[PDB]
Amino acid sequence: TSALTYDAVQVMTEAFRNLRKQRIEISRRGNAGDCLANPAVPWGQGVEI
Amino acid sequence: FSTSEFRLTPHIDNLEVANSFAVTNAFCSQFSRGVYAIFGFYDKKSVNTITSFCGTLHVSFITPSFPTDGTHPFVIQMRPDLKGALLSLIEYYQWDKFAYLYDSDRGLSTLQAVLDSAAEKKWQVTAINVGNINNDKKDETYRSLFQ
Amino acid sequence: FPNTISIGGLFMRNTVQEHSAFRFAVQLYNTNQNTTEKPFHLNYHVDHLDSSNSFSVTNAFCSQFSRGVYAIFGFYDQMSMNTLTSFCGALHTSFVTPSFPTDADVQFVIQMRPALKGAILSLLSYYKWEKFVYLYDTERGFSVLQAIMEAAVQNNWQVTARSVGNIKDVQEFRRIIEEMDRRQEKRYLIDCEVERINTILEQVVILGKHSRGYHYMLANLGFTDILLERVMHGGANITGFQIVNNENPMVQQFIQRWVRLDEREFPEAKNAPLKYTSALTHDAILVIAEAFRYLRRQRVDVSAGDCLANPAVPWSQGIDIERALKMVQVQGMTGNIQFDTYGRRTNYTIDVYEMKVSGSRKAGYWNEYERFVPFIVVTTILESPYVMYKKNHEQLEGNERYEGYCVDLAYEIAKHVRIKYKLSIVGDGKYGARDPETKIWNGMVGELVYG
Ligand SMILES: *[C@@H]1O[C@H](CO)[C@@H](O[C@@H]2O[C@H](CO)[C@@H](O[C@@H]3O[C@H](CO)[C@@H](O)[C@H](O)[C@@H]3O)[C@H](O)[C@H]2NC(C)=O)[C@H](O)[C@H]1NC(C)=O
Ligand SMILES: *[C@@H]1O[C@H](CO)[C@@H](O[C@@H]2O[C@H](CO)[C@@H](O[C@@H]3O[C@H](CO)[C@@H](O)[C@H](O)[C@@H]3O)[C@H](O)[C@H]2NC(C)=O)[C@H](O)[C@H]1NC(C)=O
Ligand SMILES: *[C@@H]1O[C@H](CO)[C@@H](O[C@@H]2O[C@H](CO)[C@@H](O[C@@H]3O[C@H](CO)[C@@H](O)[C@H](O)[C@@H]3O)[C@H](O)[C@H]2NC(C)=O)[C@H](O)[C@H]1NC(C)=O
Repeated sequence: TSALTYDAVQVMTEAFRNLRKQRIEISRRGNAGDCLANPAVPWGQGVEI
Repeated sequence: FSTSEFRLTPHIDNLEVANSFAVTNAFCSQFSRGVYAIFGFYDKKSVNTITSFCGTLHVSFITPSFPTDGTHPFVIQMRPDLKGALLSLIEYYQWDKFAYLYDSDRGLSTLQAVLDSAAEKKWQVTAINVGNINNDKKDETYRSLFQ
Repeated sequence: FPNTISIGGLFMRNTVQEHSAFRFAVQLYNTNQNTTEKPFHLNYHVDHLDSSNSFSVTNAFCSQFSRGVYAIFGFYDQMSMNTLTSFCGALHTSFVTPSFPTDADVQFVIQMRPALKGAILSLLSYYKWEKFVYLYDTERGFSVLQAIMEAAVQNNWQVTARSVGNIKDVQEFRRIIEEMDRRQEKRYLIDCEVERINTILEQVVILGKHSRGYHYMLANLGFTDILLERVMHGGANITGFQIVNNENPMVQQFIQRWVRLDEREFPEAKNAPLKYTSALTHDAILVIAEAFRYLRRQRVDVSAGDCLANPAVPWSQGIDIERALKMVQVQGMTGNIQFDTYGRRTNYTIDVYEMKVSGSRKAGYWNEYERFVPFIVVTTILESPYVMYKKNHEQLEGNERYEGYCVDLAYEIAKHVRIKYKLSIVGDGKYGARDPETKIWNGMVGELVYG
């Protein structure tokens, strides 16, 4: 499990570097809202992630 | 794995994993911070909470835990399948009657897989759960088990 | 003391008749016209669950908690089991349910549907089965599967199991039945849903030649809803399970009060038989009524906020309400109703019906304390001078067509016994043999072995 954690950190770093190399700006702030929003509308830029 | 183009910021939450209420609290605390991805574990019983709250809100979840039974969106997993390798090992060893001491804390997918392939290959599985035995009297129960 | 008791209703898909029985039980409780058994007024709020996911269940539970209730009657599946048990054990909210019993031992969960594995293992020990087939899904718990596995370990049984919960094509069911025919299996135990049991029985009827000489133990409480009419016309017997006794006069009074309802205010009430889940709903309403009457008689207090507060700080009175839901001893539609310290059923009775070729009967009842308490072809071959046909053999009928040594021998055996017989002829013309490959006896030997 520790080795899979060490590999998953590399996977997340490579994916965020691919976002940084594809010039895709998804930057926002800490205003995602309540987790129990009704209806909780999604944000589309996670679908690319 | 620190880079030059950016910098990650992990929000570490050391809570329980079997109680889904604390999992929901930690998930909503991470969601109130406005995060893009969540790394974490999940228990065998609290897999549905993780898959529901990560497929509905479309937030990706990377995990080293056991593989699920089904295709849930936004669930990236690090542990590969164990059932196919185990069936390949038995078919390489050419078995027909064996015992299977399993634990009930990572689901029962491997048990269903080995029972289906054992009945398809005409085998004799003596499958016994061991997870329901407490830590206080786990010496005479194991003696009766191996008897 | 309220004088205002509002409860919550969690209804998933396929909960129409259960919602109607819930509303009708609330209507029966509110229209008692007596100051003793009706000491207050009962209110309720209904949230219909669209999906089985934990997100909608969590939203409905937080809506019921922010509304302010004292008890929540609801349903759950595999996808919403741990969510409801965790949110109801963390916030100390008592949760009543007629759904499948959970595997683990938890708190604040009052289960109306009793456990089934004790009666199943008792009927397995009574029928002396040691080699059988076990079809199962996952949608009603894993306690029955683990019980069957443990009993096969202890009693040295041969269980051929199939997880059929993910199968949608009926050709897989057909090849599983053909494979069990190739293993010469005659005994089946199906722990599945009602629609899946109906699908498997339709595949038995359409595939055919799977009725006479077979026994299908249907380990499910929806025995009134299983379409088994075409199975009964082939010669198969079925061991079923019911917890709703029609000889109970409270049940038939509920039927007489149930069939006179309108379709507009109570759908699925006249055009469908009464499911066991609706009777469990009515018995749950009776248990909740007895619990709040006991809370009023003992002067115990029952008297908002966020469901995700950090920390939670639950209101401590509901544990006593949990105690009030763990000491109810009543007589409802399923008979005696009590509860243990985990909210499981005890002191109850499961009715077992056998439907053989002679017809249907109540073969006995099950109790967890004591036990399940229950309550001529003659063949030959044409050989001279043993069996020969007559000259004008077409001019007669019956056993008089044949003649010879063994015919007179059979007549003397019937004279010294006094039982009527029937002279039959073996079709394949073989005497008796066993192939080394198929291990199947043929001829008259195969006629005697295979019945
Ligand atoms: C209202 O509903 C109940 C339905 O039974 C009735 O209240 C009952 O009142 C009796 C009076 O003592 C309670 O004791 C019973 O007495 C009878 C006759 O002595 C006895 O045979 C019983 O074994 C019992 O001791 C009884 O517990 C009580 N029932 C309940 C459920 O509380 C009452 O008749 C109804 N009508 C009115 C106008 O109150
Ligand atoms: C119906 O289900 C039962 C299992 O519940 C099947 O098993 C048993 O089959 C035998 C053969 O007819 C019957 O019992 C036997 O009775 C004789 C005396 O006549 C006795 O010497 C034997 O030891 C045996 O008990 C009976 O049908 C049944 N046994 C009991 C206790 O019910 C049966 O085969 C199934 N029927 C069909 C058509 O598949
Ligand atoms: C626990 O389960 C047992 C089944 O093993 C059941 O016990 C039965 O409870 C009823 C209700 O009280 C008893 O009926 C009454 O018994 C008294 C004698 O104490 C008698 O005077 C009454 O006229 C009435 O018949 C019954 O005897 C008793 N036992 C059996 C074998 O049926 C019941 O389901 C649970 N017991 C309790 C106390 O809830």
